Amino acid sequence: HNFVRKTFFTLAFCDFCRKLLFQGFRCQTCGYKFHQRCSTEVPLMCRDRSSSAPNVHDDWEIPDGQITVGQRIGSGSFGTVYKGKWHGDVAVKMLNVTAPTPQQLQAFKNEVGVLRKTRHVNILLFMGYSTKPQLAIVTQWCEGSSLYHHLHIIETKFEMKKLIDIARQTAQGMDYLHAKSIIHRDLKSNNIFLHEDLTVKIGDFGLATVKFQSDVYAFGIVLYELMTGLSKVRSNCPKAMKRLMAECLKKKRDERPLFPQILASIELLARSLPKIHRSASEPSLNRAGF
Amino acid sequence: DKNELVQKAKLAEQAERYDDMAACMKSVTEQGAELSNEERNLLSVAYKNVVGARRSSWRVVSSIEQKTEGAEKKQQMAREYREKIETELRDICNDVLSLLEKFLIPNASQAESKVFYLKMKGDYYRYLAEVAAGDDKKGIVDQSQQAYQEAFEISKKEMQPTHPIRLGLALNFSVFYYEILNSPEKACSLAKTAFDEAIAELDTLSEESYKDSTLIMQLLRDNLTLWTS
Amino acid sequence: MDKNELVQKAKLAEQAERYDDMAACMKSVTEQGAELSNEERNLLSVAYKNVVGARRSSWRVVSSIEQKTEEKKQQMAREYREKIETELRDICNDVLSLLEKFLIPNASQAESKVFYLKMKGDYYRYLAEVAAGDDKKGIVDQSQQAYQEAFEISKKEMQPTHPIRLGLALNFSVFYYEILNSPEKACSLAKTAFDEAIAELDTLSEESYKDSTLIMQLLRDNLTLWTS
Ligand SMILES: O=C(c1c(F)ccc(NS(=O)(=O)N2CC[C@H](F)C2)c1F)c1c[nH]c2ncc(-c3cnc(C4CC4)nc3)cc12
Repeated sequence: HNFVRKTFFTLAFCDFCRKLLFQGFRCQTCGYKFHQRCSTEVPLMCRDRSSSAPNVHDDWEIPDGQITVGQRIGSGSFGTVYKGKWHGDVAVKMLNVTAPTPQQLQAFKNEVGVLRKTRHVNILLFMGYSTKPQLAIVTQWCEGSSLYHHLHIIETKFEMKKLIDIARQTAQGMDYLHAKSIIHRDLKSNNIFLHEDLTVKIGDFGLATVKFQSDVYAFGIVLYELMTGLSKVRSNCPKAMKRLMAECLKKKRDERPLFPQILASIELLARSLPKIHRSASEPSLNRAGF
Repeated sequence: DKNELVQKAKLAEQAERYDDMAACMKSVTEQGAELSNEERNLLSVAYKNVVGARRSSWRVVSSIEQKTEGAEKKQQMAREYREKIETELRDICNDVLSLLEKFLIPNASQAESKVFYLKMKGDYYRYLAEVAAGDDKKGIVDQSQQAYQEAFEISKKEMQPTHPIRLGLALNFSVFYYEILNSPEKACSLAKTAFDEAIAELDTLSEESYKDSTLIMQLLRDNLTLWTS
Repeated sequence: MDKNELVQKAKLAEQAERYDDMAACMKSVTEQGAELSNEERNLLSVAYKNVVGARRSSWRVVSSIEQKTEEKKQQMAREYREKIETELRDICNDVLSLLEKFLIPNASQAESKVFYLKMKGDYYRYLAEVAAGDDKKGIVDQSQQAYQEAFEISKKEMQPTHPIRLGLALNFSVFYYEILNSPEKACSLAKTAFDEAIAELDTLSEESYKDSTLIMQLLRDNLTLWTS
């Protein structure tokens, strides 16, 4: 391994201390980076000073029956999947429990009070709910086909730039949800769908009362399906793609990098491939050591 | 709102040529009219990056001095090269502060611009402090102390502990006394007080708010860990 | 000025970046006709590589946007791209003229003779991408003449495993492939260089054992990428 001096802008973090990295070292091999202060613990394997400010760049309830319901689309863990239409294009989930319990009845009021504010771009926007005959949830219908269908039924392989950008936009979704102190259990492509322009939409985040590292672990398997449709990934793609997957699938929790770091890292992985897309030149002599 | 130049600043940032970005974005201020948040937001990005190189460059060079003892001709050039940076660095600080105090603040209307512009003026005075020593350092730091005061004056009355601009002030203003007045406990209580308010404003979470909120608070919490250790 | 004086200054500008002054330091070494040792030679090559390293990265991204703008914007972005390449042409004109007029005429030693010519080919290859038409052909041709001439001395006086000789092996091979679109013609050429190094691996020494393999992995990674 050979290392050269470098100053990082925007957002960058250490790889050993796993904290903010402004000015440090970078490795031409496997893109390894580390602080000088944290260099004392860095192996050959692939007076601290403070920092500062970084630059940055009940009417919902609806009656029953009026909706022109469609065909069953799937089967969830705690409900039935359907699509309807009522003054607009929506879809409704037919939940399980016929007679709501008193515990979830009032929790139904607060669960609506919580889900009414989560308005992320890469999540399927909440549209409504109902409990008049039985518990039910209304979720926006995707004006197209889901993620799982595209990559497994009527195969339409996407652009690698599109493929990673899908992961990039997917990264934007789960990261914000964790900022709401929300830990997810059923994060998988079976619950991921593609909207207009095949934009990523993530659902199955409801039932805050009736029902992060594990979420990244689940997110790790999701990104595996993208580049596979570990070593099976394309060699022509930036090698830092393999590194990102490797850290996200660690068995230990805190060893797995958290979502906030990955958003900046994914941006880096989407820059090396276009900036350097050709046969490699020659690297110069190393000028550092420990 | 002459987008002809606005897109040019965007290109340079994409092209990483931050020297080009500053010159064009400077001409944006020459219009005199009030600037939107996006139009104003870029100006903080550009001049920050240019100063970012110098503070990286100056500290390493000064580290070689007060090091490698037992040499005359080695350190003679090193002193010249170190003080060669200062004249370059003083140009930016003289130029930028000559622009804030003339155009932006005197024409700023809302609390959004008034708090943001005063905070920026305070931050750049901080970087000028590391260079001078003693009275020369005193002649500058005593100017910045009033800046972080008046900036902290309007922000208390107008905008919430969740507002993006105010929260950033809670970070650097704490460091100001910590690294230029050397009062840990004094800085310890000041920033930690504003930290609790940010936790209290969790209900005010927005898609714009959540990114900055956690980002600074995480780093705000980190300072307590290392300082009091 | 003094040679020992400027060597120290370069070893400082090698830190804290500011490569513009670092290149200006090594240039003053040349004008007095003083030869460069093995270490004194590295700084000149290291410094000038990074200065043109920035512009190429800046140009490649800017070109991508211009070919993705479909319309006054397309007019403006195209104007900006043509501005960057003008800066590049100045640097290449300076660097090779410095070799041709001062450094190359005084070159005596065998190893240094290879190094001067290898730099001539590389700092002409970058000028090709801007050029089109007969301008591209001439730049491709002229760089090939220096590249070909450099390869002559490689076989006469240098071992099959020499870091500088292997350095010319990688770049000259790339020149035919990347620019002149002669993949197998270049692939056959590059394939020869790889076997020379592995033929006499015993001849290596700990000073350059891994140093030679630095290129060898790149050649292997080039070979694997090109083979498919
Ligand atoms: O399956 C659901 C669903 C569900 F049944 C129950 C719950 C949730 N989530 S939630 O309600 O818990 N959650 C919290 C608030 C917000 F409501 C989200 C769901 F997302 C869908 C919702 N909308 C959809 N649009 C399109 C598709 C679809 C289209 N095409 C295909 C293949 C042919 C290509 N397959 C599937 C599926 C759904």
